[PDB]
Amino acid sequence: QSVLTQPPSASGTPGQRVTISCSGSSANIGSNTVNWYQHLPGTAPKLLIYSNNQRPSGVPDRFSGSKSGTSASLAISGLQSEDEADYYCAAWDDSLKGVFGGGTKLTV
Amino acid sequence: LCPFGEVFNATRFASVYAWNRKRISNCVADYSVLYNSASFSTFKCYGVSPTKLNDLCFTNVYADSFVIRGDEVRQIAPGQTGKIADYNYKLPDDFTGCVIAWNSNNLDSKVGGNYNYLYRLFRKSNLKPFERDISTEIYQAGSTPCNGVEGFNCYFPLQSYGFQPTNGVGYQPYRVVVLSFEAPATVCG
Amino acid sequence: QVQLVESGGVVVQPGGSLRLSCAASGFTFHDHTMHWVRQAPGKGLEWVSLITWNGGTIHYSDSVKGRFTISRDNSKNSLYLQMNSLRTEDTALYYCAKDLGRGGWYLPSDAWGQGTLVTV
Ligand SMILES: *[C@@H]1O[C@H](CO[C@@H]2O[C@@H](C)[C@@H](O)[C@@H](O)[C@@H]2O)[C@@H](O[C@@H]2O[C@H](CO)[C@@H](O)[C@H](O)[C@H]2NC(C)=O)[C@H](O)[C@H]1NC(C)=O
Repeated sequence: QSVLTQPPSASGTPGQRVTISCSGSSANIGSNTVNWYQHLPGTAPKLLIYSNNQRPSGVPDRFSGSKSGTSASLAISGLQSEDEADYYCAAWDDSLKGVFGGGTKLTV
Repeated sequence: LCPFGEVFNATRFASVYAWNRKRISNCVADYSVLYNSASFSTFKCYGVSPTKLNDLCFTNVYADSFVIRGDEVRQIAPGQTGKIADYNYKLPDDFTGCVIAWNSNNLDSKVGGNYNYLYRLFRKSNLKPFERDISTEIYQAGSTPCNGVEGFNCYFPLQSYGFQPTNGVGYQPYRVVVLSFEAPATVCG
Repeated sequence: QVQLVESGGVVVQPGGSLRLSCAASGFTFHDHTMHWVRQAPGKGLEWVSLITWNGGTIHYSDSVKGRFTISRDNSKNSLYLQMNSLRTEDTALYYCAKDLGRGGWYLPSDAWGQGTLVTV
């Protein structure tokens, strides 16, 4: 029951790189920018990636992303046990309004 | 006698997005007076022994000045990257000179916030060493054209440091002076 | 050192109304766009509304369109949310958030508030 599609979960061993996919329609990702958030249960969400591949201050280069046509992904390298959190994809839709994806639970 | 007092003890400092450059010349520069001063939180000098400067002379000593957050002070160094280092104030990898800073919580902060000091958040590309960009055009974040009027996915490039008396140390204001060191010499010790 | 503080986290019988309020500090308020975002229990994040700095454009998510009203008072550095005609489906943790830059708008960015739990 959501517009941007993400896998319900992801996993990997520390030291490995993992990716979290996100997909959508032509009005979601195709034609607008993507933001990614990181939400650690118990506290507020933060902003990891904005405008497809840019980072805000405080976010390390272990976090990168990209956009390709209508799809988008977040690449997480050097996995540490401190990053066991729920990641979210969001793109503004033209017909619909602000969209957030289902969310991916990334585990160690 | 070099006017260091007009560079370190000045009434007001410039915003980082638009930093001030004052050229010190035809004078005697005592650098021991500023080093052994406990008022400074950090004195990181590159290319030169901070204690031998009082024996050296130079051709032109430029002194740059701006106000930044404590957490960002580490970005004012050669080889570093970050929001300030890449868009506001960049030093070259072969930089020679001293980076001097001190806490100014009792000066550039007030109750309810001191938002008079700006810092560039958005820039199309990383700037060159000692470049100074003071353009105030609207930044386009996406493929959609902003036409120079803020609105959908386009923003004004600057932001305000919300400096308050109760900020954590990382968020307290710091005053930064960078003395860049480089024919006939005019500034001797 | 940006802070956002939400209040109004009380339980209202379905079909009733509630107003939330989000005090802001540590940044310029009058030049920023802001948003509300809710998290239903056991689920992900949902976008609710933004209000631009000058009240120029206001947008609502289609689930709350026509029943929720967003407003702001720039002289008090506060954002308000008047939710009427409440449905048991609106049970969630509500969050206050801002945009990245001054003037422009898009989506909830960097500073999020702790948020407050609204039970219907
Ligand atoms: C930077 O300013 C301080 C303070 O200004 C001084 O005191 C004011 C009340 C006024 O009289 C000014 O004209 C003075 O310059 C200077 O004070 C120095 O502080 C250090 C540490 O306490 C002390 O060791 C020095 O002896 C002080 N020198 C004085 C009293 O002038 C300081 O020297 C100034 N530094 C520079 C780079 O000019």
